Amino acid sequence: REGILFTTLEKLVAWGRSNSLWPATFGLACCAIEMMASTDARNDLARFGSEVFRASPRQADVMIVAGRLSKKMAPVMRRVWEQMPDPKWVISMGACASSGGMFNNYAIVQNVDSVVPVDVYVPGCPPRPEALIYAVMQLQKKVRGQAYNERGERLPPVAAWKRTRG
Amino acid sequence: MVRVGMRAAPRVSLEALKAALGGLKLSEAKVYLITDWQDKRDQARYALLLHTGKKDLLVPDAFGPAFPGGEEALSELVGLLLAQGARRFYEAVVSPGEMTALLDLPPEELLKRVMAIANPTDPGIYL
Amino acid sequence: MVRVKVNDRIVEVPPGTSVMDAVFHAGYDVPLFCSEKHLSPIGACRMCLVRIGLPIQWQPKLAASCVTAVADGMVVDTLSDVVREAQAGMVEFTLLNHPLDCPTCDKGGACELQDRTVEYGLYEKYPLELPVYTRFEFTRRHVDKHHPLSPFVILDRERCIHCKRCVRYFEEVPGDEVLDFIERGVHTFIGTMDFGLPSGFSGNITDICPVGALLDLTARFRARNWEMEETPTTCALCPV
Amino acid sequence: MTLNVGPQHPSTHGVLRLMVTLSGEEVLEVVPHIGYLHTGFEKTMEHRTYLQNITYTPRMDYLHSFAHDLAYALAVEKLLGAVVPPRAETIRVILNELSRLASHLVFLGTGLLDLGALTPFFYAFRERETILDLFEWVTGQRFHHNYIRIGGVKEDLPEEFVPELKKLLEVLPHRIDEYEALFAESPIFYERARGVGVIPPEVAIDLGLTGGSLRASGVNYDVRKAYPYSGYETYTFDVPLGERGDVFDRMLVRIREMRESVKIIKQALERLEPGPVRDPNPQITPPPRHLLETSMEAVIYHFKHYTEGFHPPKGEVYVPTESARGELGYYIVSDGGSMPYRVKVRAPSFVNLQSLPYACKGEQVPDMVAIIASLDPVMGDVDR
Amino acid sequence: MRLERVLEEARAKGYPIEDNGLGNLWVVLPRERFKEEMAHYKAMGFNFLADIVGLDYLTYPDPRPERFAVVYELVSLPGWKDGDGSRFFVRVYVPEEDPRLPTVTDLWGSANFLEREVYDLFGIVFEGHPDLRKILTPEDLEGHPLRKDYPLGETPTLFREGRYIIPAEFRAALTGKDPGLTFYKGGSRKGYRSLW
Amino acid sequence: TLKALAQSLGITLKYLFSKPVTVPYPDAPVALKPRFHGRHVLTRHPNGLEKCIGCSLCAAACPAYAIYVEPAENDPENPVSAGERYAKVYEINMLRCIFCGLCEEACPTGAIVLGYDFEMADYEYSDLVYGKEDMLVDVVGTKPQRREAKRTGKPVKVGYVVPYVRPELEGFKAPTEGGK
Amino acid sequence: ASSERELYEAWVELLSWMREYAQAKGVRFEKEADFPDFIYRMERPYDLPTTIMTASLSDGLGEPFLLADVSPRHAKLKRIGLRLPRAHIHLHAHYEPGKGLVTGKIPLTKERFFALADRAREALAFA
Ligand code: SF4
Ligand code: SF4
Ligand code: SF4
Ligand code: SF4
Ligand code: SF4
Ligand code: FES
Repeated sequence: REGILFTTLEKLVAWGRSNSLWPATFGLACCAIEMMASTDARNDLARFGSEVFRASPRQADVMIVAGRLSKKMAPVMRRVWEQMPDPKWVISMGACASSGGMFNNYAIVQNVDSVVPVDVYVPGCPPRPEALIYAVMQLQKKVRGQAYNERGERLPPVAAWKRTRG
Repeated sequence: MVRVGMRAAPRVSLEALKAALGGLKLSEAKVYLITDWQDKRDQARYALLLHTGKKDLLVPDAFGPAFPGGEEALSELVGLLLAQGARRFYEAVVSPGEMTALLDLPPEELLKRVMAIANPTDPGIYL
Repeated sequence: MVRVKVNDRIVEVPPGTSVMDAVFHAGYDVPLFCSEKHLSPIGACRMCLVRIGLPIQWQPKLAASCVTAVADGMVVDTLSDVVREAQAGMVEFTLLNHPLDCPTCDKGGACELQDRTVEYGLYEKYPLELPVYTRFEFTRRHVDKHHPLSPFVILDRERCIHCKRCVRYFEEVPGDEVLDFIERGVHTFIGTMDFGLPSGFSGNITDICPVGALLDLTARFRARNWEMEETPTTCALCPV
Repeated sequence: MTLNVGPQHPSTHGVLRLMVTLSGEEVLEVVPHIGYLHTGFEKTMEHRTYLQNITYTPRMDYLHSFAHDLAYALAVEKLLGAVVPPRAETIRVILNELSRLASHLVFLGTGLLDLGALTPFFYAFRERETILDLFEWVTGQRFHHNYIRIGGVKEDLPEEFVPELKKLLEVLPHRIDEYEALFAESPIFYERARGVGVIPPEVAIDLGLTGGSLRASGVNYDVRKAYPYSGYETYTFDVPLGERGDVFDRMLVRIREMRESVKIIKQALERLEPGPVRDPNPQITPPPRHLLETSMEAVIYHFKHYTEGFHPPKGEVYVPTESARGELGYYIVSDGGSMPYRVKVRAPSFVNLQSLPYACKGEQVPDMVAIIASLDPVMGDVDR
Repeated sequence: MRLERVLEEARAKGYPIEDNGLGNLWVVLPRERFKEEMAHYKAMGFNFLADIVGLDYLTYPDPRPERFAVVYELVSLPGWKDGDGSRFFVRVYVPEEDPRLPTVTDLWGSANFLEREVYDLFGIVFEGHPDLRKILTPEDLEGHPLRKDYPLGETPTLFREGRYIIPAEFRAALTGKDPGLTFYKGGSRKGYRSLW
Repeated sequence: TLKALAQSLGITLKYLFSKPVTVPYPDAPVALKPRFHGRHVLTRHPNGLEKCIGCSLCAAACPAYAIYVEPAENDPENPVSAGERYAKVYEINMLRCIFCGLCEEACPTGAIVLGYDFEMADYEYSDLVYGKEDMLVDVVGTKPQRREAKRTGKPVKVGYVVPYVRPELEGFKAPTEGGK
Repeated sequence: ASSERELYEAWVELLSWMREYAQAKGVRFEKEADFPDFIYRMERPYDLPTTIMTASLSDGLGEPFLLADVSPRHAKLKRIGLRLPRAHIHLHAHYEPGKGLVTGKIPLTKERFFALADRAREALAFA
């Protein structure tokens, strides 16, 4: 039941989800290869709980948009996201995903937050694999309720919990 | 191209668009929400361009929480677009100085500009 | 009309034409600092130098195309190796005493000195030779800097390249001689004993000055030339 | 079964859409659908300075990026008449062959994982990580490095680069020999790849399959020999080839290419003598940063160059090069302005894709993935 | 060796020969002779068809015959049966109101995707093509991007308190038709070339 | 080639018994090369005066147009830069920034120089537009790192170590190779 | 030779004298320009004691009556110069070891500079 309505139970389930964060990569460009580097035998996102990698979208809570999101790919990524189980989070990797990046033109979406509810942003071109790990710990402690913005506000555990999907 | 409503009149623009739309089927129409400042929607304003393919309909920047009742006006507007079967929703980002003159450009130029700059968007973010 | 030939091209041109205007009418280019539209050309920067033949009878020395009249069937050369070499040398002489303010200069991207420098200077001498930018290794002219001449105009006497544009204008167009040089030699500098800048047309010297000597006090340190958005419009303060 | 293998699913690397018209376990015909990565470089570049564009060149083929960098640099140098120092040329060939090794590593890892086993991906990626450490040492960036310049290279090498490069050049022969020992004597890979991937050279030519999968079918055409550009004319060079183009021969040809590239790197490092690093023409190269506090000409040129840039002559130009994916080149129309009039890129990954329905024609359904991985596609290059 | 015979054949029939001192060669055939001439070129042994590149000369400082110009690249592989290595371009101008040009897909199967791309980016329609379908631009995209009459479509860059940047008004670099920020551009900034 | 299955298994066993290779970030500080493109820093002169003279050359050289520079006139009583001009507002949108280094390359005063911090992932678009006072050499950490160290009371530890900092970074303090 | 260090020291000394005369007489002093070799030095070292190259004494109207300048760190034939604007008056001071700051052969004392500045003020100053 969303992991709510008991002081101990919700912290326990958030602990569980935070460490069991299941990445589903949505590789678009070179951000995707720099994310593939976050899994090799120098710096692996295979310790915190992200060892397994199920290509199916029915099986992962974290959606990592890694690369430039072309406007022709926007509905596809939209429906891949909608076709995810509900306790789901969105990471936006790299400049092309976060903003329009250096490609400010008709072809690329200027903020992936337009199509999918983004949870974490991670700048860089490409963002270093260790910056991506910083982002996943950021999201970890976010779903732990340990995340605050520059304005002082605590951030909700799950974005895409706040939208009128339709 | 038709221009209905007036700037900073959310409910007047909403009612004028309610009347002017009629029973028009929006299955192949494209709804362009023109706004500035991608990130901050709490003080954002919105204009609308409805590209049916056979004719276009313009509403000036009169929606959004920037105006009293403009947030609920934008929610009702997008809800009505979705109810009429609109699926292709886009968000266009123009400069504040542009937003005024952009609605005074000729129809072909304004529409070509909007279609070039529009980003596919989840209509839910306006609900 | 008068028949002119610029380096490969033939031009009809009215008789009272300047050689410089015949050059540009042919589509060529030549440095330009002292002369200005609607102002009397007088060879001061000596930048508009070209070659002229009137026969093959080349003139002995280079003609200042800004103050040289045109004759029927006249040849004008702007591409000669010697012509471009002299252009680069004059650019160096002009850059001799300049204060090194380009990054912090309010004149920014649109500085005639900058642009004619990058256009015509550093002629190709003849390999991967290591070339020198500046030969002058002595102390540059240092004079009064950033002096408000009026609530609207600021004066950098170091950036002045001692063209005649501002005093020429002040004498000719408004008819208010409220600006002139004081000393001579290299000690020449712009000054006035009429300090308020009485003329109601003083602000145009800011547009005329090819350097950042005369700048707009009301817009000082706001943005760089390229950064600003230009809206061309008409002024509705009076019916002209 | 007109089956829709969607974009990114299931695990079709290089996001692509496929309409596999297919009954059974064969492959009747694959209808490819691309455009999901189209960014618009050919238009965006018209509104960027020539110096600015050096940030745009690596980002299309992001595996072998320095080939893009080199092709663009060379075309501009031809157009405006620039002189490249010999040491800068040697550094450029070293970086190009190093990014070639990195791209070859990633290609073979992706193929083996795509069909086959997961394990051999990690060794190739460890060697790639050593290469990326070299790239960080020199340029401060892993890839998309903004190091090449129109005159030459941005700056010189640190002291620590040559020792680490010798370390890698000593470990690499054994490593590449290990990959060959695992693969060439293929236990199952043989019965998986030897037959599949029909590549008749005539159809490869008619459809224009130039990109390194052509020599696996027995065509001896390499640009580094046919049209030497960066001084490869002066290198002892073996060009690997294949008998009949299949996945097996493709992969083994690329492995021999990696060893030959290592030998080229050793040779170039041996012929390396100190010197200058870029064309001192100030219209092309920004003034040295040390005298920016002394010369008015330096300051003016620095300011003008870093704001407006420079203006090449009016004309069109093109230069061909050989990347780890085939023939690459830039057709540049310059109008005498500070930004190029138009830049069109010949995409080898794009022209190679016309032979996919033919290549995987009649092949197996599991092998439709292996035959795609073996063709070495990059959708950043294809869609562009 | 086959290139010498191409130049000799083009010069005799009044085909212009454009050459830069850098080593690049064009042979511009008229619209009529385009198809049959390049068929003859393939017959001469031009194995490989490298590129089909479309050009919009609308914003070019000097005028051109027609707005659009398509350039093909023909090659003969050196390491094949009898490889000379002769490679060259064929340029063909195309009217604004007649975006037609015969395909060479029947000749080279390489031209298939390239001509589809040129149709996608410019309104240039290729006659006799097996399938002229939009390749790269989104299915719902209206128009042809790379012809200069089509906007690049930039989005402003965003900062803290009302501070934004419009790149088209922020750019300091100039195009060929851009006058510059001074009264004019001459010298290097009207075109510059060093003498090697 | 039946032998190959056995040889493959054997080499995989050898590498199994080869234990070491990995680095455990954040538990082990990542080794970065000295030229790495990290968080922008504005540098100061020995006088303490800022180097930045607000010349917008870093913004003009920006291919992503991520640098906003509002200039102002130095105050003789309490100066900021070395000339008559300094950086009144210096903002860089890290989400627009593509990390060239062209801004530093156009920097005539050596004010703007790329740093070494990479732990700058954050939650909000509007928080990733870094300001001047988030980039000065005096600051130690990234925005989320500092915010965590303040809402935590636990000092900032950077996840990187380098052999040394470049001279252009003069003043930039970092953990160096074990010098500390 | 090594005279440079004491030259810049005496340059700082003369600047101190100018500041003192300004404060005493209630007349404007201005730092006109700093060293380009200190502005544009990015990482490069700066050993000079001060970064100031040009200064001036301006009257109430802001027009200077006295100008003083020093040669940059890297220029040939290093000197210190003085100028009376509008008076065609120029002075060239060097530094002789043991003696001190001298205009040619004549010692340049603080009293000498004060008398020169007072005369310049009374004559040239407009207000
Ligand atoms: S942000 Fe840089 S690395 Fe990531 S997809 Fe864009 S170009 Fe590639
Ligand atoms: S006047 Fe021109 S050349 Fe002199 S500092 Fe200003 S921009 Fe530079
Ligand atoms: S102040 Fe300017 S316009 Fe007047 S003479 Fe000097 S350079 Fe020419
Ligand atoms: S590093 Fe960032 S701020 Fe600097 S020029 Fe590049 S994109 Fe612009
Ligand atoms: S280029 Fe350097 S000195 Fe100029 S504004 Fe940028 S950081 Fe400051
Ligand atoms: S332009 Fe003729 S001399 Fe100044």
